[PDB]
Amino acid sequence: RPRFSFSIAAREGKARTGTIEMKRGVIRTPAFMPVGTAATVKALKPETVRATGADIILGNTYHLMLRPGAERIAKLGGLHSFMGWDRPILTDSGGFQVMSLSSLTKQSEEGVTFKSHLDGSRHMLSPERSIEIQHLLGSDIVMAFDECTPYPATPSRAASSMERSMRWAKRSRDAFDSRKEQAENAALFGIQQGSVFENLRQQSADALAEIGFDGYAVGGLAVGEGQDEMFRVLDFSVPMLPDDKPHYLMGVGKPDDIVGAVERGIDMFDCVLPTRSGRNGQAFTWDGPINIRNARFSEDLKPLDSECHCAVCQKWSRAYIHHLIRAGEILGAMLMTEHNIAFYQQLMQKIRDSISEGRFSQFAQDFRARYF
Amino acid sequence: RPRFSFSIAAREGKARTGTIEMKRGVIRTPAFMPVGTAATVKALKPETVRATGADIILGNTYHLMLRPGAERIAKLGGLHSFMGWDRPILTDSGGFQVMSLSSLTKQSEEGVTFKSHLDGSRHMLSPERSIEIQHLLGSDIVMAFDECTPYPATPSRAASSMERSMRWAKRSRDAFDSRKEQAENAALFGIQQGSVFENLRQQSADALAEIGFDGYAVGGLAVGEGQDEMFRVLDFSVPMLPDDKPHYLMGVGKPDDIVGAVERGIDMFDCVLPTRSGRNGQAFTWDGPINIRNARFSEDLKPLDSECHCAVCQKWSRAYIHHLIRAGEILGAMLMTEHNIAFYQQLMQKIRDSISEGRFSQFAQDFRARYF
Ligand SMILES: NCc1c[nH]c2nc(N)[nH]c(=O)c12
Ligand SMILES: NCc1c[nH]c2nc(N)[nH]c(=O)c12
Ligand SMILES: [Zn+2]
Ligand SMILES: [Zn+2]
Repeated sequence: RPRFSFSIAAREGKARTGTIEMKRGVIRTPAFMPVGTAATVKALKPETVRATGADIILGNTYHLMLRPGAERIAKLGGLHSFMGWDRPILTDSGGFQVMSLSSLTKQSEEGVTFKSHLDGSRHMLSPERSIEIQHLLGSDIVMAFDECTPYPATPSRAASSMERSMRWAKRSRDAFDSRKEQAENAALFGIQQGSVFENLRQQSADALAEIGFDGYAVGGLAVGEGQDEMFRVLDFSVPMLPDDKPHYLMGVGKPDDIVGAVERGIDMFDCVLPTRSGRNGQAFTWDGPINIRNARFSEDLKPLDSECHCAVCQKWSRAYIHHLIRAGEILGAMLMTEHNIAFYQQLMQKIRDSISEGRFSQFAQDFRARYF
Repeated sequence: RPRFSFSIAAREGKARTGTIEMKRGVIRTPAFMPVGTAATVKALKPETVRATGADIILGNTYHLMLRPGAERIAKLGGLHSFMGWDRPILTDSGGFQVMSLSSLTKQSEEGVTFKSHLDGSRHMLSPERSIEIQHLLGSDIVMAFDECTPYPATPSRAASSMERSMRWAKRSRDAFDSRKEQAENAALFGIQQGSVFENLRQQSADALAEIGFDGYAVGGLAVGEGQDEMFRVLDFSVPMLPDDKPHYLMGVGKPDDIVGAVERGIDMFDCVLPTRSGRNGQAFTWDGPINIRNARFSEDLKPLDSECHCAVCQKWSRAYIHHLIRAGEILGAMLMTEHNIAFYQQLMQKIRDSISEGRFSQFAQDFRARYF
């Protein structure tokens, strides 16, 4: 396979379906990427993640650089070897997590300095260090280092942040290109910023296209603006990005959000919703999510979802999983997580098929009618 | 297969190897039974438990009667269906846990009354209720309800407890036999008591044989007397039990303890050591246990154990598992537990093979030399 090749096989309105070919494997789009926070997709062996249908997973740079550490992972052979996942891995730049998980952060045009939330160590993340860490991890899809804009944001602040992000996009591109091994085996995605302002989104899109990237992400959304507003911004923002490259909506994972985003041209997604929901006890079903801890499921012999083809729904009852979660058993988390990730992958598969068959619109309608 | 059939294929000194045939499957002896506390073997799917080589698992009656509840499990189809394990399951009588986990216990000749450690509910366990609960769970090997003797124990108290236990053994036998379905499909094991006193162990053994059981367990050991003393008691106690029936040493699981117990005629074992050790971070190896959290393993690329054939040692490094455990990741527990249970099963397999080949003595010697 090539270093990177995105091909669109079918379209319906703004929706697209196709594949991204990379050295470590093929990625079917629209794609949902399970999140592997600390070199592990919570409660699942990599083979199980693959069994659900995942083609690629996401790795958090912020978390990994803190522990076990980027250099350490490199010395151990890279992230793939370390965690046992041999297919593509997309790594975020770490910027977002730094501004929401660490403390005593010091921002400047050079980058950001912060103290770990684990202990009291300091770090100086920048476009160059972020790209370097992603190289050390052996990431397949590298994200440019940006400065995220909090919501709500004033035009002035959003412009300043977006402008700095574009300068950082150029620095990220050059850093990536200067490292022969990385430039020849990995791909680089740029991130569009600009908050909810159309003119800023346009300037960002133009700056990113001018530099040139393998893929373009829509950053700065799903940060508190609500679906209505998010959809409104996607309406004019996605068309601004190069049509022949993947469109990645970062941090978006609610089923309905995904369907709406695909309807607006998005090709890639990632979110902890699936996995985290395996904590409180939320299980996704085509009839909407259910909280398995609820007493009504204590003697329910049916599977989590009546149609789901995952191993969990083939072998265990809601009653059993209900018991497991209420008892705080690890198997409870393992089963809930496997089911939720499988559910998301089945959602993506139904989306890909409907688009390829020119019936995505009807699928979106039918999906919403039953899910709500 | 028959309801119950124990056959000894080979012997070496007091050691024996063979099989127990039951409706749900064949059990190779000496056997180690993973413990499924709350209807789950901590952090493992039943298929994974089977993959390690386990032929049978143990279920805790005390825990199950508290939650989800015996009657509820019965209504849901039995424990096997509930948790997804279709092979034999041995259930303890619950007596031991009641005297070590619950509170405000009230003991009498009728049974014991206690309050759950989960909430403040009350329960009245007795020989009849214990047998009934084990029936409701659908247990294959039912344990008689006894009164365990704390260590150390005076001759007088040990005799009184042993005497009450034998009266309870008779009540357990009659309860079991009165329930046609259970008597025709399950097996009943009696439990020898008597603390560390030879004369009491003899009286207990005689009383149990007089009543007649499918198997005989040596209870009251591994409660603080130390291996030396435990071995001394086993020396004279095991020979007192019927030679043609299985000998079960309850609550014994340290590798060396198992080897020594088999050398003294024990055929079955169970202990949480394997699973619990997957918490603190203790991994078993032929060179002795190691604490994976130790800094020396941070960049160790070797598997947990150099010879182990388990899936964990085939795919992940000590370095990775070290990271997982120190990060509190669920996958850490899953991998450590799978490895430890696999290790125990490999230990049992090496024991069975060496006995069948008349070289168990040499194996015990070689095992100890390297393990210590
Ligand atoms: N939903 C926004 C978001 C999630 N993760 C992100 N990571 C980066 N670098 N930038 C972003 O805007 C985001
Ligand atoms: N190691 C002693 C022991 C563990 N579990 C037990 N359960 C019962 N009923 N009796 C016992 O003596 C024991
Ligand atoms: Zn499912
Ligand atoms: Zn192993």
